[PDB]
Amino acid sequence: SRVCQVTGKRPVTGNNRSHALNATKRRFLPNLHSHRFWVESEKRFVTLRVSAKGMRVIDKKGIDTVLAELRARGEKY
Amino acid sequence: MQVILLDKVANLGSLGDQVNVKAGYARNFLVPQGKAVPATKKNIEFFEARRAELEAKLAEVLAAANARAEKINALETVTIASKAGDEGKLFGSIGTRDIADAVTAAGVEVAKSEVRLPNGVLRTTGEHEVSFQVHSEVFAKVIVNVVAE
Amino acid sequence: RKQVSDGVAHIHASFNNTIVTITDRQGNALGWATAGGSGFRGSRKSTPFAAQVAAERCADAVKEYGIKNLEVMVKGPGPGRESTIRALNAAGFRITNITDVTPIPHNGCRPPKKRRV
Amino acid sequence: KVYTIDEAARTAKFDETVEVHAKLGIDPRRSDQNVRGTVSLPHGLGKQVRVLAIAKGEKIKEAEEAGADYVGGEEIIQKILDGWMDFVMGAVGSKLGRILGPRGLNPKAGTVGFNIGEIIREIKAGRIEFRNDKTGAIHAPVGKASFPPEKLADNIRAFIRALEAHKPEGAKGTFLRSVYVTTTMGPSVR
Amino acid sequence: IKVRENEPFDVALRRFKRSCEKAGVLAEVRRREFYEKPTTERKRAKASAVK
RNA sequence: GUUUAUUAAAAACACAGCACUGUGCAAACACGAAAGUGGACGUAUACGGUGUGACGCCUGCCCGGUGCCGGAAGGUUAAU
RNA sequence: UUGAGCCUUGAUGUGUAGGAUAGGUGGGAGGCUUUGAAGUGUGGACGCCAGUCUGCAUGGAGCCGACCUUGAAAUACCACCCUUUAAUGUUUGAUGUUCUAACGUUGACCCGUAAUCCGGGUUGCGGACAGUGUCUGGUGGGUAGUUUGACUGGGGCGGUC
Ligand SMILES: [Mg+2]
Ligand SMILES: [Mg+2]
Ligand SMILES: [Mg+2]
Ligand SMILES: [Mg+2]
Ligand SMILES: [Mg+2]
Ligand SMILES: [Mg+2]
Ligand SMILES: [Mg+2]
Repeated sequence: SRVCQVTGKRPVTGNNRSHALNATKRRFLPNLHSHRFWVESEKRFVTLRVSAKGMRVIDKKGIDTVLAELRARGEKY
Repeated sequence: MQVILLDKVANLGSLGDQVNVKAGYARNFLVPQGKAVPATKKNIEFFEARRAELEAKLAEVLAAANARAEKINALETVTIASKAGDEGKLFGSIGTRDIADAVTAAGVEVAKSEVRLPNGVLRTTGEHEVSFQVHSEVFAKVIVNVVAE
Repeated sequence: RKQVSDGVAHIHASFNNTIVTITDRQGNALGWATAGGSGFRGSRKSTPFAAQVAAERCADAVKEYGIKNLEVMVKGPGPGRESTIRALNAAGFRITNITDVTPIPHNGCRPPKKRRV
Repeated sequence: KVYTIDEAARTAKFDETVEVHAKLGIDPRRSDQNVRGTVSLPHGLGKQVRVLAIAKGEKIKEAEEAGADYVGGEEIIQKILDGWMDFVMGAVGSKLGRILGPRGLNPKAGTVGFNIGEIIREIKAGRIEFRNDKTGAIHAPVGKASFPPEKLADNIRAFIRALEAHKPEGAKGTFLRSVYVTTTMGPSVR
Repeated sequence: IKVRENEPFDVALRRFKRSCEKAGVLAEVRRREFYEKPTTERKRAKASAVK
């Protein structure tokens, strides 16, 4: 399900607003990309299905912390 | 990102600088093959402790692997009890573990492979000289005097 | 730019027109000028004179690689076949070898039918 | 430099040949290129001019003593009107027109001094200083500057001959000061 | 065809070209095919060269 | 042969045959927010779309318009 | 590498009376060249082949000005430049060349595993493209929602408001 394992970011609904302001239900998906990550701490690639925002957070926090978060809400990776 | 490097790293790095690199390069190549690391600030001072230590401290300790030779010219003469054949020409002869072992064995403590008697190394009596080695650039001269007793 | 001094003067002399190109040896082409491109159009250019002035224009255009001497390969019938070569000699060229290369099939394609004029 | 190097005139006979050619903007919309009635400069410069006026047989006794030399007479309006090699410069204003003796067919004479109370009044200056510098083709500016008798002393034509920034049209940025001549050429910025 | 002429002269001297090709097999192959009509041309070209 | 089960069986649909056009295969194209699947366990002598409709003799002129294909120097032109 | 700006630098002008292939104003009655010149002799070169510039060079030492005409006068020299152009750079793209490590693999293989899925691993092929997200111009009866007036000797047509 198009959900980012780092941040929760999942698709959300809104409208397309034409020039004449007609609305039409639509969605905003997030920017997912499954990406391989080298955890030094476990001599292994862990691949996460992340949003782009996802990665940036993983940078600043560090895959070790971010994974630690997953492991702490029974997220399986 | 900023990221601080580890090894020398080609057209950008140094060995422990704070360059700034495209994240595509940092993740995917550098940091994974640990040639650099996130400049997490926590780190950038992990490196400031590493900007005082080994450098400022252990180079005035190679100012001791150097001032060992401030006691190479303040004596400037050991004698070897080596005699003389048929005209004041050594009945003995003295090399490196002779000029490092007859250097150590006093107040002049040198490492046996720190005594350059270019060969003469050696084939006669009286005064000679040698090139004493403690540092790569700072060695020092003495005077050796094979005493025919 | 560049310089060579040893070259070739390929002249394409047909019935309606004759074209002239000075190439180096490697057939690498150094400057050209043509009969129709020097004025005279129609019958005008189908003349040995037009071919002469073509050769002059041509030299004043490859004397840019100070071409001291040059072979001369002559293709096609029609005027300015030779008169063009005369202008090369005068112009001031060391005129080495002279060939005729006008292509001759060993009876191959069917040539055009008509000419009920 | 930050302003100008007037020592950047450092082998004619003098460096008066040094010209205020600063730039001005396009005609993008409707704008023009106008130099005033003799642009003076807060420098006197030291020019004893030669001014020819359309004055009368009346002011030939004082309209010649104020940074000038002669004054064309009233019989010499069409008396000296039979020559090509025989025939600032002035024209008093208001209802005085000069196409009956200054119109035909290629020189520039127009601005002078307008005075019917005094032909040389105590305070009436700004004339024996500088000239004009009007439209040339793409721009204007053309004149001269100071001399080999200046320094940062005739660099008062930089804050008062570049201060000569006037109304511009729309879609322009008119500036680019540059003087010098009869030796080398250049300047800085604005 | 080819003349790599040599030392001290400038004249064309190419009288060789009127010894083979040029308008030889060239005015020839130029135009109307021919076919059986050469036969007639070269048949009149022997009736002549008898006398 | 098929077809309006229940007012139309036909000259209507289909049909073999023909033409145009798409598709290099993870094909086009189709069902699918997607995974997956038909096409096909096939591969241009194949697969899709479209029109015409055994066969015989044949199938002319028009590219301005509307579609479509190619193109590009200019002009005009979006977030930014 | 190449398109567009921006900044220095160097090119060139056959309207008529005429010493002559006069760009426009402006400084402007001497600068220049032995810091080695005119004019012969070629080199690259622009081009309406009309003629120009120049590095190299043979060279070897003065030319000019209102000059009277021309609507406007000096190759006397100097400027900010337009005609259009040409070259290094600075900037911004874009287009192109490589790499592998992101990402694709609907090649081969190893294990989970007696498994045509899936995961991991190895290898081969691609590779910063492709693809996807957000934003954005075009297209879009494929879908969708609707509009498509009233008078009228019935309505419609015509006409009328
Ligand atoms: Mg039946
Ligand atoms: Mg029925
Ligand atoms: Mg088919
Ligand atoms: Mg039919
Ligand atoms: Mg038809
Ligand atoms: Mg509808
Ligand atoms: Mg009604």
